[PDB]
Amino acid sequence: SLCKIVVRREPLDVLLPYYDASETTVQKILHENDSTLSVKFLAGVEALIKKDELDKYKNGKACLRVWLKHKSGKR
Amino acid sequence: MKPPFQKKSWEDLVDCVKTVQQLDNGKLIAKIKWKNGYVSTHDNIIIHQKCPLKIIEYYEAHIKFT
Amino acid sequence: MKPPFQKKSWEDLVDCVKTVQQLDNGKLIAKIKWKNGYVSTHDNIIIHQKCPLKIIEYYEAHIKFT
Repeated sequence: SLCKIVVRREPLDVLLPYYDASETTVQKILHENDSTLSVKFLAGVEALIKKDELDKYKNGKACLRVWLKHKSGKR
Repeated sequence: MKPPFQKKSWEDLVDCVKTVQQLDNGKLIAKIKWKNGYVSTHDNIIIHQKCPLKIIEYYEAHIKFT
Repeated sequence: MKPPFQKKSWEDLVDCVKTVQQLDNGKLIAKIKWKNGYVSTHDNIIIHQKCPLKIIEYYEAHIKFT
């Protein structure tokens, strides 16, 4: 008996006018945790983010790109 | 009024999560109602860090078993 | 190997929530896989206290927009 969370779709402009798009600007990668990276966001929150989901956040793709170059020794 | 990021927890200041929706890039965002009447919308990762028990309450209010 | 019920957080010890199910009486229970490969079952109320981010991860993996 599978479990699911069933949410009625709403137009995004019910939500977005009250959304500060700057909050989750990625500022830096702080450390690793298994496959994830601990990141500092501009709003002043730290969180574990999956590497393949960093591109969902402002500056996440760019930050990951540089981190990968340092991690691999190309920088 | 700006969300108070200087506070480690928002559990006591938030009334409820009103809805969670999905952006085109697949990220989830959540609209929250504060106890003081204000509303704000955040990436879900923010809500996970500031008031996870409110979003758990919201998800469990929408749970369905097959 | 018993769960560390005295420890305030289990986030670092748990791999994932595998399932949430509802017992006849209505209670929700969560089956969790620990990072050591063991599995145990707990009232959701306990999981909210111990590893809320893990149950959030599970719920967000099973959101369906209608």
